[PDB]
Amino acid sequence: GSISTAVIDAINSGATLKDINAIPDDMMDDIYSYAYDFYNKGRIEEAEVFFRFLCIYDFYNVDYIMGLAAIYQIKEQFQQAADLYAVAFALGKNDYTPVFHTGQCQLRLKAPLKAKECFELVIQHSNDEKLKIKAQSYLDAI
Amino acid sequence: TLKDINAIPDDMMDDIYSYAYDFYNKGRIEEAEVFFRFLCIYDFYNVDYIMGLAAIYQIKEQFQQAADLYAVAFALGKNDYTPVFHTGQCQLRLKAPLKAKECFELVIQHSNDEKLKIKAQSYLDAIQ
Ligand SMILES: C[C@H]1CC[C@H](NC(=O)Cn2ccnc2)CC1
Ligand SMILES: [Cl-]
Ligand SMILES: [Mg+2]
Repeated sequence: GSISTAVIDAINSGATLKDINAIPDDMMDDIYSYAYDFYNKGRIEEAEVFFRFLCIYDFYNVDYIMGLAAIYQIKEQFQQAADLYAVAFALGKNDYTPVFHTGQCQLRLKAPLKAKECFELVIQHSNDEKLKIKAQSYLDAI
Repeated sequence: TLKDINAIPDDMMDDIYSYAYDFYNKGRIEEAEVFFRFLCIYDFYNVDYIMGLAAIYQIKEQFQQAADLYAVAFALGKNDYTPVFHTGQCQLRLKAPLKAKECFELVIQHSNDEKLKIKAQSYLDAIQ
């Protein structure tokens, strides 16, 4: 998957497509919009291909990662989703939305203490009051 | 992966990991790099193998390459802010002090590792 690609790229230390600016920013924006067009019309398999394409090109992009993580979560590929959410959080450290979704994934993966830690972090650190309510509703259940 | 099919026994993998750090500790960086690349080929998902390779890139002053791997290492760990701390160090060297500050702040806010938190704070004190 997208993480494997990122690690293989890092091990080999060869020139990537991003290194040579093979795809312009505006074209990447277009592909991203097309990815969401597919997603919004329920063409999830095509959206997944498009988000995988984007993440091969530019793995270290929070919005690309978030798109793909959303797909894996819908498909109940919870571990894969949780992993990408954690990448997304790391690169965009100020948004607790990926931490909240990691919590949901962890609960489904039968790791309630890990999920609790996620929801607690949202409550402690997020300024998103609506997200905090959602996190608390999960904490109440666990 | 090669780990998925248990291509090399667990005890041998432990030995190779120890040998990788033996090279690293003795400043045999080129050999440590080969060994950590080997380990990361065998198991791309292993947080400690990724952390070892990232440490090599950081020592070799390939700071962005190190930062990238640290981000992967954090993501797969979900339990360890050590890679976020080292990302902070990389960012300072990459002349991105606000990004570094965000890294060290995250360590202070989230980590339960008291020794790591002291190290992160000492960097925050220095950032202008
Ligand atoms: C994206 C998520 C970010 C938050 C992560 N949880 C924790 O930081 C909990 N923890 C464990 C040890 N010290 C703190 C889980 C992933
Ligand atoms: Cl900066
Ligand atoms: Mg608050």
